[PDB]
Amino acid sequence: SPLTASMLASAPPQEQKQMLGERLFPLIQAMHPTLAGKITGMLLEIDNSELLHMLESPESLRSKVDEAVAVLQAHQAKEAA
Amino acid sequence: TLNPNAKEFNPRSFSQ
Repeated sequence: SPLTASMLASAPPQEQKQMLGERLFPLIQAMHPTLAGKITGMLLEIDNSELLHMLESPESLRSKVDEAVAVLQAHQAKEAA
Repeated sequence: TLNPNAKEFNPRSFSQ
């Protein structure tokens, strides 16, 4: 049972984010098991239509996750110092 | 753009 745009339309905005995160999380965790919760949280700031696109396009998701990891790691370097 | 201070996401399960 895949997530569809009509499924999401049945839900309040905050629930839609959670629904999107549920589908994204296993994919993100596969790529980066340690950072997965934080990375998913970061991506959930993106508009829901764009998140749907990311769910449909592995290349798009991977580029965004790469961006998120690089940002998180750069931030961590600043805080670690 | 992406904010590294974003709320962490909590899944229904990790076996996801």
